[PDB]
Amino acid sequence: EVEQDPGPFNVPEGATVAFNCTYSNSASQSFFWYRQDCRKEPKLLMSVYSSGNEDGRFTAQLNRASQYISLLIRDSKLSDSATYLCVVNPHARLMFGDGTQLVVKPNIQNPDPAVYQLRDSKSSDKFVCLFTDFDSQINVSQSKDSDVYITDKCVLDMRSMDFKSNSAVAWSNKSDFTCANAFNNSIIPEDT
Amino acid sequence: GVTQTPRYLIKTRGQQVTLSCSPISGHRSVSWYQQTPGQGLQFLFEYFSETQRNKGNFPGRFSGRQFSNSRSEMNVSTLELGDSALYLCASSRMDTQYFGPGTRLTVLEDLKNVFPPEVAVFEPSKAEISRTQKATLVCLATGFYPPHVELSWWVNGKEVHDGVCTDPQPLKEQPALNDSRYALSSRLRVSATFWQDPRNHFRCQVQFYGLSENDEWTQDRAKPVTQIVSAEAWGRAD
Ligand SMILES: *[C@@H]1O[C@H](CO)[C@@H](O)[C@H](O)[C@H]1NC(C)=O
Repeated sequence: EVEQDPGPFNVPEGATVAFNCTYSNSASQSFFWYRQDCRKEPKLLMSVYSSGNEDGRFTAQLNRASQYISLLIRDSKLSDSATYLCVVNPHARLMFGDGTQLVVKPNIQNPDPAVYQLRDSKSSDKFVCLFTDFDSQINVSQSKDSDVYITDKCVLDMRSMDFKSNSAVAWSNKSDFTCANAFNNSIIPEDT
Repeated sequence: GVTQTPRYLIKTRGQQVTLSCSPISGHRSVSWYQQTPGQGLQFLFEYFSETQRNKGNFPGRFSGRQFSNSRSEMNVSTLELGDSALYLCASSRMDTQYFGPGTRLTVLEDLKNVFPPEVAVFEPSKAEISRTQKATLVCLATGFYPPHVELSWWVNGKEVHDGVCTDPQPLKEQPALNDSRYALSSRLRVSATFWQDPRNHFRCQVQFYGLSENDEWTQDRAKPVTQIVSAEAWGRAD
């Protein structure tokens, strides 16, 4: 079988990340690291040999006698955020580990946190609250009222301007709801 | 690449299902894997030259086949609620195994709770336009079950990927309910000069995966078949 780190790992962008994996069958001909997005399928990341392997910012080590295999990511980017799977190939059947999730927090260049109100375009009172442009360290807590809903932080990358921004969306069917009471744990946003 | 059909499916407990996978051209080995959120990837069977080569210790209700074109089919009879999972196919020349998108199988006791989402886009605030020179549209889909939808942004009739961020995990609307409906949100950011142009059209498209005309429906509401729910917005000068 294959045992690897439970995770998740949470690292700043540009940090070096190390992945750890152990296995039972020491004679298996081939070892691999695969990558998987949340709503996607595993994809080969790198083959691993007894001499290790190197591909750009990724390196890998294998010690058959110690039953040890390791992955090392340099200058980690937001695109590296994914589940990494340790794979063994004894005869032809790939054996995957449970995988280790990795989340890479972007470094916000010019944080400008704010909670904006966004009106429905179909001529209605309905509105959502957008918490945006905050630094990656603060943690958006989930709603503590039954009828308000707060999404987890989503990192948006406008590559056209080399720009990156955090965002979270809040909305409620309550008629007492306001954008100034939607969020908990902030910094100093422009709560217009 | 590797094709897997159908992409999504809904079924009741005790039914039979048939998934199909077409490998990469020139690939003879085809392997099936099951992926559950509680478990990981688990091998089911590998096939080469129309023959079952390697078994994966799965119950015989999980059948498998392969034809001379290297296409492979697998059946799941006597469906049970624990069979709800992603069924991945992988192809190989026979060393590298290329995976397909997978078939999402949802097993339910009731067909009653399948609901399409409601979709709405929300226009950028003027304050964000003034202080950031940027405009964020926000799309919201609500009240759908099972939580299996695909969201996309279409600007002026062309799908866009830059400037988009969708929630990886749909939100449980009522977390306590075991039969809760789900919600999902997404953001599309553009320059304020883009949004201020009134000739620009923005649309959020939510493909919900539900039933088909093969399925039976005997409820007051319309049959919640697989469908496309959209919401739109036009550029505004102010
Ligand atoms: C790495 O693996 C070794 C054995 O495989 C174990 O002793 C060690 O605690 C592991 N470290 C981490 C950080 O998982």
